[PDB]
Amino acid sequence: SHTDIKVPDFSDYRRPEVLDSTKSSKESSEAR
Amino acid sequence: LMKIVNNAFIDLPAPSNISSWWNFGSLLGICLILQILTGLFLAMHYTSDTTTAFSSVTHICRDVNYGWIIRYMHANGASMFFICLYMHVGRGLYYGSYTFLETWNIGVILLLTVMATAFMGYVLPWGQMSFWGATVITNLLSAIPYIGTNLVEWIWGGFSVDKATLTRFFAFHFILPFIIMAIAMVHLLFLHETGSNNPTGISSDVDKIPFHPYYTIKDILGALLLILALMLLVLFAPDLLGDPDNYTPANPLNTPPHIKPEWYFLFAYAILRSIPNKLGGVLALAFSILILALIPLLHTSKQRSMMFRPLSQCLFWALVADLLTLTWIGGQPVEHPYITIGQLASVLYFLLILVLMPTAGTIENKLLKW
Amino acid sequence: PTLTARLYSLLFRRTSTFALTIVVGALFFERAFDQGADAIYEHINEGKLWKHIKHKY
Amino acid sequence: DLELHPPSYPWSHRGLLSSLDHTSIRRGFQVYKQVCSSCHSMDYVAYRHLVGVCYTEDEAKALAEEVEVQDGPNEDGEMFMRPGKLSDYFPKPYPNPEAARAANNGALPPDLSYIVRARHGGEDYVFSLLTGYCEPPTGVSLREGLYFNPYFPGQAIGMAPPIYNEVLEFDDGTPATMSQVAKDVCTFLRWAAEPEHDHRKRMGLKMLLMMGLLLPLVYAMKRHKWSVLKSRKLAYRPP
Amino acid sequence: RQFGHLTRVRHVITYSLSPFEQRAFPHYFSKGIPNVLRRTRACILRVAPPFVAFYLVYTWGTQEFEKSKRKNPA
Amino acid sequence: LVDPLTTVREQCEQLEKCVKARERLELCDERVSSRSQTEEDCTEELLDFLHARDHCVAHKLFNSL
Amino acid sequence: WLEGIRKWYYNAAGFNKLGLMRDDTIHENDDVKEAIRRLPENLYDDRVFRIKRALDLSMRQQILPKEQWTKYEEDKSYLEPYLKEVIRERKEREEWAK
Ligand code: HEC
Ligand code: HEM
Ligand code: HEM
Ligand SMILES: Cc1nc(CO)c(-c2ccc(Oc3cccc(OC(F)(F)F)c3)cc2)c(O)c1Cl
Repeated sequence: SHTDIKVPDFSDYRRPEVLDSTKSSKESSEAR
Repeated sequence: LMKIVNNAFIDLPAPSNISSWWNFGSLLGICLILQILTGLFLAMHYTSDTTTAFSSVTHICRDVNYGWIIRYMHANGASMFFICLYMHVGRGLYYGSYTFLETWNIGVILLLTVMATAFMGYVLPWGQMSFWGATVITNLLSAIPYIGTNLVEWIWGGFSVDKATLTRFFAFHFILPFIIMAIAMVHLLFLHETGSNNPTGISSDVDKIPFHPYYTIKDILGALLLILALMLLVLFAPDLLGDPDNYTPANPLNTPPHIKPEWYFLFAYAILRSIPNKLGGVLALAFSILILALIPLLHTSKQRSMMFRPLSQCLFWALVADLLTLTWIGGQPVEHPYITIGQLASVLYFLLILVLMPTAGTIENKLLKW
Repeated sequence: PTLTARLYSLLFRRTSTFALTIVVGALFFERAFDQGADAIYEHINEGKLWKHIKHKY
Repeated sequence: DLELHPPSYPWSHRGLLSSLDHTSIRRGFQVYKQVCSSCHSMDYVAYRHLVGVCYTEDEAKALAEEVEVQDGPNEDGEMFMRPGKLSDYFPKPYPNPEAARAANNGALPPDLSYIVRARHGGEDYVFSLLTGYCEPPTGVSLREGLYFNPYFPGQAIGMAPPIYNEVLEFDDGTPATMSQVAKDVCTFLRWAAEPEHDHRKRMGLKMLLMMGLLLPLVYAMKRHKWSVLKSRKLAYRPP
Repeated sequence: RQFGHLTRVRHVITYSLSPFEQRAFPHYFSKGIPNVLRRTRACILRVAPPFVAFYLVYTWGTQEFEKSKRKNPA
Repeated sequence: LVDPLTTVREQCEQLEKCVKARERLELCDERVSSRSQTEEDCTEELLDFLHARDHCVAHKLFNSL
Repeated sequence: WLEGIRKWYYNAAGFNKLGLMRDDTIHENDDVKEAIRRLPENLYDDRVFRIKRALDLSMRQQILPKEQWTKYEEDKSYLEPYLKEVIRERKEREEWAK
């Protein structure tokens, strides 16, 4: 159902600054 | 509030699977404005009289502050115009857009408007090919019976080209692009009731998207390459396409050995030149163009595109060759090696359209059982 | 912060500033690009231009 | 019977950023005056176009003061002659074409304003025209006045040989050989049919270093927006 | 015409990302150039051969034209 | 006083394509001159000599000038 | 021999390289819009998704891997019953008018 849904991983496409899911945004956002 | 019409140009639904081919469909909006913009400032100094015209060109090319550019942004710009067309026209064949019957027919009348405009645009400066190029093309209408001599004299203001026949064009010529500017809006209006026509041929209504961020910049990118491939000509090779003779003043008592109008007629001029008869070759010419109106009654495949018709692909690009041949074969004089090719190639043109492109879909329907 | 992020929050954030930035950069850019090409054009055509034969006459 | 293609000679200006050796324009102008200007009606130029290219204001103005020009309705109701000024075009040799045909063997000198761009090959033709006068071949006979030169169509021309070694002498004193003349003149004629060559290449150059610099950035700004949809996965999750 | 009454969709899901959260040109060299070839192999056969033949009729058309101007032994 | 050109034409008439066409020219030359009534000429062969010549004159001549 | 050619043409047209079927690519007209209106939900949405991804991949000029391609034996002719039903009514509607 709507819980079985899942988002794929665009880590083949992202910027390097954000690949680390453990980190946060907002420290490279202003640069991005 | 009338801005809401630009729902057409801002919030419009259009596909997402779109090539850079359709940029060519948009550049004419730029070329048409770019040409008029140039040509207007250009025509602040032109003169519609013989004795001063050719000087009145050189009045620009020499004395005017950066007036010399505007001749060539205009002239070669008029050629980058066509280079978009004969990719834009060949498109709908290869992607099946001619099915929009209300629109394709408009795509003719724009063309004939231009191919009678650009003609007028070559003759203004009296380049010794202007005159004879005006004579050769215009004289053909004399081939008609019982009215040919009357019309051509009527448009020659007399008995041959002279001061009057110049000025009858400079006004017929400085006006029509506006008639194109208007009819172009019609050419979009019938579209807006159906929208574009994807390469596949499928109604992509499920996957239509906006237009302000996406195809805008793409069109600019398309436009940017145009200006690039227009600045190169004017800056680095303006003498390339335009025949050199057009800098010679005009004299009816001296012809050049070789005559050809500007390069872009040549797919069509050659067709006439093939036929040794006078009249019976003419009606091939006008039919060499109006045949495009005859195509939609020859759409055989219950598919639309040619992306999914590999056989017709083999015949489509084949037609491009025959054009690229007839573009060149007319550009060369009348001698036995080439005449044997025009008798073939011109027939191939009519032949590929009216026999085999239908025949493919007649087959391809049957290879797949409908 | 990188230069980029320091550049963002100063200029490229407030649109009033973002237009002020561009004319500034353009106003100076006009002063460099001309000097560049005029010298490169001078350099590649060394011994050909009028200013190179401007002292004799 | 045949044409003749001149070769692809080098020049000081054949490159896509190569301008004209303005020095070479200088001596070439001397040639037009001592030699050509007795029969070549160059009308679409004036001495003022020579400023900032080959001569100065005073040196060029000296040449208009040299030759007389027909100008002015006198208050008596007549016309007279005065020394030329800068604004006057080149003194035309002959008042009309016919007298030029009568002062030759019926043939007419074409103008040299735009002859280079009006003749296939331009310089290479014109250079190899003057420097292609040769004794006729076997079996060929030619009327009086005419001469032989292969490059001209028909290989039969009413062109008296205009150049010969040390037909004149230049100012700085270079070797006035038949070739060095032919360079500086052909270098001149291109300028006649192109007073914009120097500036054509400047915007000729300024273009790329904008467009070559822009065109990627746009090509990023394109890809910056489309990247939403260059990267999109779909699905189909019915019951 | 506009968005809202075009046609029907049922039970379809869309996943899309900001641009800022991703590089503009990922794998431009890596995955593209093999895709250029595969794009190319699927068109080359039914695009060239006319243009190939043109190179020959631009070839023979000039050569056979050149000869005809050269004299004959007579 | 000498034209720099004639020095170069002289060096080039020794070259392969130049010499060979020169030989055909003389055979055309005798073929016609030995014949009495001919609408024929060596305008044919002369050109193949010259375009072969001027190609050498091309490559270098403005080293001197 | 024939049938070795239908299977080949169907591989050269391309439209097995995009997860599509044969009925998907048909020129849309009034005769066909009738049938696509007449289809059931389970098959109709199944038409949509086949198209909706082929477009996005004709955008990129990418394709599916060789495994997910379509196979000639699986080229189901799901539309033909619903279509020929129509043109029967059309010619019944015309000849009845004459
Ligand atoms: C004797 C007067 C006279 C002299 C001096 C003269 N010209 Fe000529 N020029 C003519 C005439 C007469 C023709 C006619 C040629 C023809 O009818 O084909 C002509 C033709 C030409 C042409 C036309 C080429 C073509 O294809 O017909 C050029 C270019 C030219 N001259 C350049 C020059 C140059 C360069 C010089 C100086 C080296 C020069 N002229 C000196 C009278 C002259
Ligand atoms: C599709 C529209 C048009 C076409 C195809 C066209 C065609 C041409 C061409 C081919 C030339 C070449 C002359 C040369 O290169 O020397 C020319 C010149 C000229 N154009 Fe047009 N033209 C068009 C519209 C216009 C417009 C819109 C104007 C004015 C606003 C204009 C005014 C002129 C004038 C006065 C000349 C003489 C300049 C010259 O001959 O160089 N034309 N035109
Ligand atoms: C000044 C002349 C023209 C202008 C300004 C113009 C403008 C346009 C534009 C903006 C489009 C939408 C872009 C696109 O669909 O690719 C278009 C589409 C089209 N044009 Fe042109 N056009 C011109 C000439 C022509 C000509 C000569 C033809 C000849 C047949 C033609 C036929 C078409 C067709 C069939 C379409 C269909 C669009 C589609 O298939 O989605 N147009 N035109
Ligand atoms: C699919 C598609 N559709 C449309 C309009 O429906 C357009 C499109 C968008 C904007 C247009 O407006 C213009 C812009 C400049 C000149 C122009 O000429 C003019 F004004 F009619 F002379 C029209 C004209 C066409 C387009 O570029 C594409 Cl790709």
